[PDB]
Amino acid sequence: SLAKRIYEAYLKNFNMNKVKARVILSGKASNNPPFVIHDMETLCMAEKTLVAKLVANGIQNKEAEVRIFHCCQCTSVETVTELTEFAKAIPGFANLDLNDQVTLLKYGVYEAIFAMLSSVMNKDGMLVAYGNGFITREFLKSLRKPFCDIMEPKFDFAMKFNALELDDSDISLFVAAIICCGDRPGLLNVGHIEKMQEGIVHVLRLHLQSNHPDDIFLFPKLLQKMADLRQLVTEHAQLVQIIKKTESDAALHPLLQEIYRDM
Amino acid sequence: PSLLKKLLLAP
Ligand SMILES: Cc1cc(C(=O)O)c2c(C(C)C)nn(-c3ccc(Cl)cc3)c2n1
Repeated sequence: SLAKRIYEAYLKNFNMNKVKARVILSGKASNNPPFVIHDMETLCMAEKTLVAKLVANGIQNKEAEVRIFHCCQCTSVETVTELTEFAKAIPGFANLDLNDQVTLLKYGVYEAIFAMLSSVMNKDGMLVAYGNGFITREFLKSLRKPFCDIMEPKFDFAMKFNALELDDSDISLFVAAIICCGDRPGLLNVGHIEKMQEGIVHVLRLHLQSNHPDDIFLFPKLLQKMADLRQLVTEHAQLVQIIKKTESDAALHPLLQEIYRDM
Repeated sequence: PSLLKKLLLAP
């Protein structure tokens, strides 16, 4: 029953999942549908209702790219928080030494974040602000460097990942496998984590066989996606460092600075 | 006491 427990922990811990996202993306969000953000005007219109207007410590008159940065990084901070609670529900994770728990989360969270982000993306754009905004892919590309270069590789990954047509039961196991990865630099109990990995990967393999009998090669496809994600994160981290060094008004949250530091 | 450790040390 490991597959069911992990799926249950996923539904319990993440505010957004693919069922909830496709409901909004299909135009069925009756009360509070998403604000469509496709230019500077509709960005400002959306921010009027979706972001609090502080008096001094405010993002109101910062550059548009920086306002989007702050919204995106705050969502990531919450997803990291949710991923930590999710990891604790993975059987065996809580008995690891604390430093190994940190290392797994340190290197895993952004691979999981960009995997799960695919669920709120389609070819035209992505949900933001807890399902209450939809920002177009073209608008993001129209911004100035280096901010216009951040999301495009994530949209590219998401298009091919979404083409596999996974559901939340699949994704929950995939994210657990990302987290319980015996390959991370500086891990201590390598052998035990490799066995946790093997156990979760095994449950994933069996689950894909039951859930996707039409694609008997789905599992190696997903192994390749894990390697794609690790490369996607290493390249993303380089963009993050550029912004941390050269963008004065883009103050990185201390939790994200800790995650990216020495990664 | 790092921030990730704080998250992990939660109840
Ligand atoms: C989905 C996402 C995640 C991150 C993340 O690493 O947690 C991020 C960042 C880091 C630099 C904090 N920046 N952005 C981002 C900023 C401006 C624009 Cl226009 C598009 C994307 C980001 N988006």
